[PDB]
Amino acid sequence: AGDLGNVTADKDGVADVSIEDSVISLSGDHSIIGRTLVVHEKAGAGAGSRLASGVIGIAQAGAGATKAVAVLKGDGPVQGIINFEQKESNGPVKVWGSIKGLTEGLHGFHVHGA
Repeated sequence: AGDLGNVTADKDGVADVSIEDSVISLSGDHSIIGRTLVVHEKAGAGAGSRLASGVIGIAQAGAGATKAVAVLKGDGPVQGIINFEQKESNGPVKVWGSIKGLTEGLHGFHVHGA
């Protein structure tokens, strides 16, 4: 699991994220909690990108529900906060937040090692 497509940074270097994914889970036996979220700092499909990254940490939530947060840190100004929420065990996961400092355009976005 873990592919989250690409995010799009604007001319200000801000990528607002709003995704739902049902391949990843915050629960069950293959949870992404504790995995590292990564964003390519190079725009587009080219090899040799540096990465901004952060570990997906548990946040207090409810009952069968789970919330998690990754604080992304990269080079120079790249930084962001990405939230994950899952209402029921092995249900769809909502992924949302924002990343700043990015070059304008498409950036690969995915959970590593999941």
